Amino acid sequence: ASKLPLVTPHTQCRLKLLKLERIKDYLLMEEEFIRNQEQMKPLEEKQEEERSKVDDLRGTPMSVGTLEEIIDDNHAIVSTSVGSEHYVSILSFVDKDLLEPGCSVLLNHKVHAVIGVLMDDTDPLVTVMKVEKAPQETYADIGGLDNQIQEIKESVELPLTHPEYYEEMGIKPPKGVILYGPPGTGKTLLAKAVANQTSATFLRVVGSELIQKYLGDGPKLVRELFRVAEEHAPSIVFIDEIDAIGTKRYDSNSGGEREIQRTMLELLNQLDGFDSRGDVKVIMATNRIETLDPALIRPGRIDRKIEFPLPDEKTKKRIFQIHTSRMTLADDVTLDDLIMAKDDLSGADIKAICTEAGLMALRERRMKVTNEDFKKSKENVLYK
Amino acid sequence: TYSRQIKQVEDDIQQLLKKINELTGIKESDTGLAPPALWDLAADKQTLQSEQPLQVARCTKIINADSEDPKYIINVKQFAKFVVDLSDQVAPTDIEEGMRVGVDRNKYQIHIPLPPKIDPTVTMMQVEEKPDVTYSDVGGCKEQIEKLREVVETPLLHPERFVNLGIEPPKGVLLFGPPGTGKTLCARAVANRTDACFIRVIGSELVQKYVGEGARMVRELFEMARTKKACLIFFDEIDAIGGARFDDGAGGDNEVQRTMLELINQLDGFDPRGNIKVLMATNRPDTLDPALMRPGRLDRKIEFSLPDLEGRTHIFKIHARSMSVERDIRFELLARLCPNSTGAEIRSVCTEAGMFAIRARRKIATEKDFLEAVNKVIKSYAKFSATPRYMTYN
Amino acid sequence: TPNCRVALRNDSYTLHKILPNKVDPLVSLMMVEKVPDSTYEMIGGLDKQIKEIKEVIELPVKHPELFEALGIAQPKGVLLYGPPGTGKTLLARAVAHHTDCTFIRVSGSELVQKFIGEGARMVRELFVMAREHAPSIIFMDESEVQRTMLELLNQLDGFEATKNIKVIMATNRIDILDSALLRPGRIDRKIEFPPPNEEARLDILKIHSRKMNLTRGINLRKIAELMPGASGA
Amino acid sequence: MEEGGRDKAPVQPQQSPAAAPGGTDEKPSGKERRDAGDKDKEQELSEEDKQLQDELEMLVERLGEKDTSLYRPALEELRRQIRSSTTSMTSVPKPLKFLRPHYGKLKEIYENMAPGENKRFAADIISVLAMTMSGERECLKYRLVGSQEELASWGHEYVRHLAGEVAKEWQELDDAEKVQREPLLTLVKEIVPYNMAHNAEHEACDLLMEIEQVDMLEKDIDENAYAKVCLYLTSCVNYVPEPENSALLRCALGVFRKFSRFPEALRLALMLNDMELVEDIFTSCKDVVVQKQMAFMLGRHGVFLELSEDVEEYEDLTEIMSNVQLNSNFLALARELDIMEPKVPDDIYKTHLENNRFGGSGSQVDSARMNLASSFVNGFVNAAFGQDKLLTDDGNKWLYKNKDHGMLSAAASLGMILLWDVDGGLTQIDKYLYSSEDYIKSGALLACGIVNSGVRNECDPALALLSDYVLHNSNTMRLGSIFGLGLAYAGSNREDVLTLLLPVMGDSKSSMEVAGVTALACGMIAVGSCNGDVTSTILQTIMEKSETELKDTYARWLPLGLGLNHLGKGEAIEAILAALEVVSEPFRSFANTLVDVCAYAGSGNVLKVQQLLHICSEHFDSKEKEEDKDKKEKKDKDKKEAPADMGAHQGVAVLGIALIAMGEEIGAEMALRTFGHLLRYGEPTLRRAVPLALALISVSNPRLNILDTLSKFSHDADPEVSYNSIFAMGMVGSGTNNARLAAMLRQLAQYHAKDPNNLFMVRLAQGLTHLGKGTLTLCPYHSDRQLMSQVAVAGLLTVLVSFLDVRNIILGKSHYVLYGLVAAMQPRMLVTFDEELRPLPVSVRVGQAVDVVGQAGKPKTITGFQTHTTPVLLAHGERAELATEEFLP
Ligand SMILES: Nc1ncnc2c1ncn2[C@@H]1O[C@H](COP(=O)(O)OP(=O)(O)OP(=O)(O)O)[C@@H](O)[C@H]1O
Ligand SMILES: Nc1ncnc2c1ncn2[C@@H]1O[C@H](COP(=O)(O)OP(=O)(O)OP(=O)(O)O)[C@@H](O)[C@H]1O
Ligand SMILES: Nc1ncnc2c1ncn2[C@@H]1O[C@H](COP(=O)(O)OP(=O)(O)O)[C@@H](O)[C@H]1O
Ligand SMILES: [Mg+2]
Ligand SMILES: [Mg+2]
Repeated sequence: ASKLPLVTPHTQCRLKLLKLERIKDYLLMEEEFIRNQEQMKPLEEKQEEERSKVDDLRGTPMSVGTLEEIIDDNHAIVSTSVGSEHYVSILSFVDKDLLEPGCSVLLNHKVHAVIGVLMDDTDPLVTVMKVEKAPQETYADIGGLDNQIQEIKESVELPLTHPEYYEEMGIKPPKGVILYGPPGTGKTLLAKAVANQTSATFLRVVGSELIQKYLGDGPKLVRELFRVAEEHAPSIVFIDEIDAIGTKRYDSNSGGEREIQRTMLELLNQLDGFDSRGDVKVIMATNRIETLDPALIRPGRIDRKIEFPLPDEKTKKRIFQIHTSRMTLADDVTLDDLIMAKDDLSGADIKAICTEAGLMALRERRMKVTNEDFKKSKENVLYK
Repeated sequence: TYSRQIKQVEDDIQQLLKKINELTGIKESDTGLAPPALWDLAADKQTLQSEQPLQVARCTKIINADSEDPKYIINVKQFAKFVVDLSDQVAPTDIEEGMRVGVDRNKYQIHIPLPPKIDPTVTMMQVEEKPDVTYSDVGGCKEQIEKLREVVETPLLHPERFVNLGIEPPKGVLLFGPPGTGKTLCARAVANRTDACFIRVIGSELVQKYVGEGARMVRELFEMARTKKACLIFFDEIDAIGGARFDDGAGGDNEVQRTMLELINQLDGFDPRGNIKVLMATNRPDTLDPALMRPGRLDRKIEFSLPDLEGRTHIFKIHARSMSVERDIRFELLARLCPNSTGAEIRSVCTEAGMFAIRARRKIATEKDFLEAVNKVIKSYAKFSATPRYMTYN
Repeated sequence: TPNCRVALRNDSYTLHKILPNKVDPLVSLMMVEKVPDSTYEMIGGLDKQIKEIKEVIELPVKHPELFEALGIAQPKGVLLYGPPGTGKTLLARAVAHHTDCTFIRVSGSELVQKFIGEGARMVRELFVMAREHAPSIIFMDESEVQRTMLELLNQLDGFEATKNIKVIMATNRIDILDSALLRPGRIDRKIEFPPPNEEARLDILKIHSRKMNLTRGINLRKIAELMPGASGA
Repeated sequence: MEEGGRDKAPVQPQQSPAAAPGGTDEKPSGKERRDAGDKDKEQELSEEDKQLQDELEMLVERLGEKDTSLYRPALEELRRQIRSSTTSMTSVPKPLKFLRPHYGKLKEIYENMAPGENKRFAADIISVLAMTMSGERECLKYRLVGSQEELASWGHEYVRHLAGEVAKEWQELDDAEKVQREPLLTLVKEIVPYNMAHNAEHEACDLLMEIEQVDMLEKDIDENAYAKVCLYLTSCVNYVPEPENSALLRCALGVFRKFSRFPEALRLALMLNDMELVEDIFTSCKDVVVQKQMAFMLGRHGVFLELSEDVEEYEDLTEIMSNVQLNSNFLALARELDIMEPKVPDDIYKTHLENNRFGGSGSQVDSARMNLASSFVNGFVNAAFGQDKLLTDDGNKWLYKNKDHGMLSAAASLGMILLWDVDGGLTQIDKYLYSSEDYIKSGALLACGIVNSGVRNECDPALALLSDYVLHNSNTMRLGSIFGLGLAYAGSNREDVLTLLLPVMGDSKSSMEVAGVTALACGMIAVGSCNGDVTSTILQTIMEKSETELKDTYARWLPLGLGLNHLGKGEAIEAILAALEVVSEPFRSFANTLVDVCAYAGSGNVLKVQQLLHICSEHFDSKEKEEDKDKKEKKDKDKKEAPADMGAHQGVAVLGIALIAMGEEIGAEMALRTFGHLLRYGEPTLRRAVPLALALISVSNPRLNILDTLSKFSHDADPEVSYNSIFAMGMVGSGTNNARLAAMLRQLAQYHAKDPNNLFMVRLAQGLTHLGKGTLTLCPYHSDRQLMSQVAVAGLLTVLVSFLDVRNIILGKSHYVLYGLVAAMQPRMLVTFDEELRPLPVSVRVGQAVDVVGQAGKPKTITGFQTHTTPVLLAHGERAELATEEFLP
């Protein structure tokens, strides 16, 4: 286990032949030395004799306690499950490295002495915020942007996959990325494509669910979000609809607007605190960009600012090609009449027409979609 | 030529490593056990020496003593209160009142005094570790550094120039300006160079859920700080911890003001903090309370303005000293193009223009690569700009 | 099994015997709320709405292959609307009943709260019970609901991979709900519930008079014409 | 499966070689013209390396293998033309015609006759034709011949020239990374007589290329970092003239034939020291090559530059001797006072601060042995011109209070304070020399050898410490006068004062602790000749240690000077010379392992390492030779610092499993000092594995054995976050881990890493990996700690000022003639390249960029830019001349 990290010839050289035949000697000499221990000092099996000596030391009732401090000369103050805490001693088979204050431990039943530590069963909010599998199709599903698709790879993907281009330039990659535009133009859609591609752990939270009902519970949730993001890996934090922290007021929140503010001051810390940050990228998305605090959008916390426009009439035709790809489209229809139906129909409007027109076919058990399906589709989707 | 011959002779000796290390004992991937060849000290001896003679010694808390006799009154978590006695192994000196002690389960007598409770959310905000920001990175604001550095470290590094002259030097200092000016950055340079305990506090960590809970964390901060000889408290974004007392009608924002009053009491009056030096840093100081802006608490009032011209030229030389550039570019032309720009924007200009070199092919930036980054960062992101409603601090 | 009772001796704390099956916390949650279990046989005059609600919920369970033949995405969210007392709840309860779904309704209470989690800083912790009873249905009554639904619809938009989870919101007065919820890709189908007319006030009386002791010769048609369309309640 | 149709090759070469016995006799034309049709068509269809599935090479020998066994042997009238059509066609598929017993019968087809000019049909093709087969020739066939029959028949004679052009063929076709395959050709051929293949490939390399030298150059030293002793003898002397004959880069001669100095011949590098003074063009390389010849890997060169051209080119020698050493004083004078360093930092004692409130009160520790450690609040922090005026009052008032060995210790502290000095180091001693005390003068005059360490000018060859020595009838005047001069003249090889100090060994005066460090004094001087020292040592060993069975004062001091007298040669002759010399009882045969492996510092000779374990592995040894098996493990502590990380992982994987885990006395008492010898680098693989057996003190043993592992786990230089591991143990070390014997020790641990901020390179690897000993000044202390009784009285001579070869820190220095440049530097994590694409990326941690005298660091390769071209020395060595040239617009 981690015996030798050197592989660098990568050929049929004598050096790769010599190095591993050196390691062949260090292994067998280690083997033949430790072989002579049980030959001259048998004295136990060592497979279970020292084990059953431990297993007869620690009792069959094994109470679970909780650390709260450590004094280094193998005794520490531990909390029982009731609340009455003790000052027991700590053993030597206890591998004194995984002991943090608050970690679950194993005590004795008689003298409550610290026998072992316990693996934590975590967590019912880490698994809430951690995206398990890749969501959907690739960047080829998007179509039409082609300018900001380059921009997001520039800040997130290319820093991860090619960490050579920045070093030869002697530079650090840009920190923050915000995505803004009219509603339904594909802000959330592009973040799915990043979650498709990347190898980093991907964390997602809506901006609406940052606000809480108890005092101080809001800023506590932000402090433990970036705790989780740092303690895994290179990671991506995606915050969606962050204008919703300020626009809507809810009566569940006990503090008024001056509790929203204290939540935003904690988030304003976590992006550009004085603590050593690490490898955590932040992606943010909104549609009301003029509402939120400009202290949060300054360079240093967010570097790249990406605007999404409404789809153009030659890029609209690309979108109809995408969402009507795998459907049995009857040749009655002409897509160009559907393009300029609304002068400013979003990309979300196109998928809303294409799905609803398919639902009109299943009312009549058909398999192909005719023209009058789309004729009564836009009456149903758009005009109400 | 010997393609398999190096390979299978590699593979079996990589296996023969594992095939005998399983015969030594590192295996049985545990649920909380040790390396098996490491616990042999307590294998036979201290298994029956740290366990069978040694006892549990349940820990308690002392109410008071009384005259003429030991007769100590003790207290535990939920159970009753007893009248106890010492052991022989400890003197009656360090069994002072209000002190946690360990106590046996049968006779209920005192074994050893204990360190007090630290309330572990205050334990995490000790920094323990230093950042890498040097004062060489805080260029452009030299006079602001010097007026700061004579308050924080020169009474600590030389406590004789002030004593023999006969002056008690100032104790507190706040740092205020527009955002992205270098306030939090300059505080990192202080923690780099110093030697005392550097206890940082972010003001959005004192808002608690119960009533009066936040005011106790202010005490436990200054309790452990008075134990230390010299200590340096850092307060960041204190417009959360208290603006002003303005109570009208329904009492709103009443709870945060009690935390702000407890902080004022720990800074002045009645056998003071002694050798504790505080350091606040706000973003808009017009909201702050007049009793907190009083000297004796916040003596120095360092301003972080925007750099003039030579402040800006020095910042370009910091954030672009370590990047592959054309030799013949001039920075003085660039600083004339950014009239009211923070130090945070000048870094983002330099990091953006390197990306233009990575856009096409090349390996070093040019002068026009900077100019393509200036109009994008300064004049195209100018809709946001973050500054002009913060110069007036509203 | 994890989360299963046992017997246990006391001198040595040795395992003795498996003690059966206590409750699911999802079962105790619905046992608190006590929804009025319904069926199609107690639906009075809603024949066209039953056809609409089956195309969105009933079909993409029994035949998920039938949309791959059309190559469109299967729908997820249904909005029901109309005046109160016109049978929004009983229709949603019936559809979950007739295709074997775990009908979960959330109201944002706090007696409910101890079965979801200890604090539940999100609402999204509800899904752990919901993806364990995999063909489930989330239901929401009549602005805390309108923020609750936006948090669910963002999860089941591509980020959630476990299928056969659908949400149903019932409210009146659709012109005042949120514009973010009125984005055209968001809600798959909206269904209006009118107050019943003369032909539909009759059969609600007919189904409800099943359990009364009647006298021969009544002419319920004259009775239903006396009520000028109040509601089905 | 689409078979058939286009089967021309499985049919017509299935027909015509089958009709070749039907067309050899009574058909004279078809025996050749179809064979010529079989020679060219098999040649043409084989040259492209894109169709490796040839239509004949795996198709014709289903019957053609049984044909050729009746075609070549069974014809018996082979002519001069029909053998150039047979053996050029039948020797091509034979690595794939035959299975794995091909190796005995490559010659039943080829050595009939080699057809003409065999590379004529091996031109376009790289290795499918016969270059794989040519590797098969030197693998097994030449090895059975060239084992004891090298001078032989055709199997060697043409085989030299057959390996001539084929080794040229690797640097012929493409000039790919197959150039490094030629060291796989030259070395497998005649492994021990490598020079007979290298002389055929040295002159061919001289006419090969001047750009395709450098990657094969590093390929050889990659093979020369470890080898068999005769291979390491041969391939390193073949390594030398390629920067002389082919290239004239010629500046890596001095530091990298210190590689070749001790094993091959000590005159050979002196014949290469002659090669220095021949290529006298002009000054820039000439300055920098001999920069290292004074105080970087050896001294003893200051007698070979007083030739008849003493103007400036041979007046470099005195400027080599002490003036660039004074520029290394000018390091600490101008450059280190500007960065951080005040005259008294003093405050690591102030960093021992907060234990007065950690658990009650303080003012409790009143141990007098703490004041021994309080000498190093002065002594450790004041290196590199940390001069003190009335700041030695902690050393002044403890000089006149108690602790006679501390009167030695406070006076010996002044040598470390004025280090690398000649200017006023003698003048500072005399204001505290005059006290008329055995302990004050002998500690101060021992520190006089510390100050001029590396100066070796006229300070006292027989002046000050000889006058100290001749005062002797008594204590440390007899003792503390021979330690300083053997320290100051450790880099010297002067014979005279070694014979001034030879009757110290030959006095037979029964002051034993004087005689113990006497061998430790003279062993520091010479590592080669004067066998009469080895006579003088062993005679008093037979006169004293034979007629007694007592303490390690004999064993830790007396044989240790012998291993220094024969350090660094893997010849295994010095093992014959010294181990047969003191054939004796096993407690005098303690020194069986001393001179054996002190000659075996860094190489690969793992056949020594198995006989370093298997003779005395455990044997359960009821209190007999436990000092020997600790010392047998002490000689396992070298051979691991320089295989260049190859045994460093392989030593940490063993000892944590072997000795401290499952041993009895070797592990629990002693086996941690490997980590005090393997590295002062600092990495958490071993830095976290040692306090597992330290914070668990294991108080049942002689607990200062684990506290011996306390202070010398803080042995690592280059200060780190390791104050956490020590002060927390220093917190529990107040009450427990008693201050009655360890209050000196826990702070000696603590004050050790931050000696100053700088000046930490004491870890025996220069340039990239060469020795710079170094070892002679350090190895006495690690032998000295075995175990007890010298923490109070005797080891205070050693535990202060043992290792003093601190060749200080940095590589940021310009040394252009005016000294006005700074640099254009860029420090990085160490390089990873062995053979990669061209250009090869050196290293990967570009995020640091400096220009001036800044630090060295643990794995650092530092390069530059700006088209300064850095043309001086290119390898490393921290005093580049830094010339410049700008012919690139
Ligand atoms: N340019 C586009 N290309 C392809 N599909 C699109 C595009 N724009 C919108 N869509 C479709 O619209 C749906 C919704 O897009 P998305 O929610 O990402 O827009 P949005 O701006 O994030 O919405 P909101 O503003 O409500 O957050 C997606 O499922 C996607 O299929
Ligand atoms: N004078 C300066 N020289 C170099 N860099 C600077 C300077 N001023 C600011 N910066 C840059 O600004 C960033 C830190 O800004 P800082 O956090 O101090 O802003 P601030 O003044 O604290 O306002 P806020 O409280 O909103 O963060 C760093 O990336 C730093 O590079
Ligand atoms: N169409 C209907 N047929 C039968 N019963 C109905 C109908 N509409 C309402 N009810 C009665 O109304 C009650 C259910 O309330 P409901 O109308 O579902 O609430 P909501 O106002 O949310 O729709 C049931 O007790 C049921 O008897
Ligand atoms: Mg969206
Ligand atoms: Mg800040």
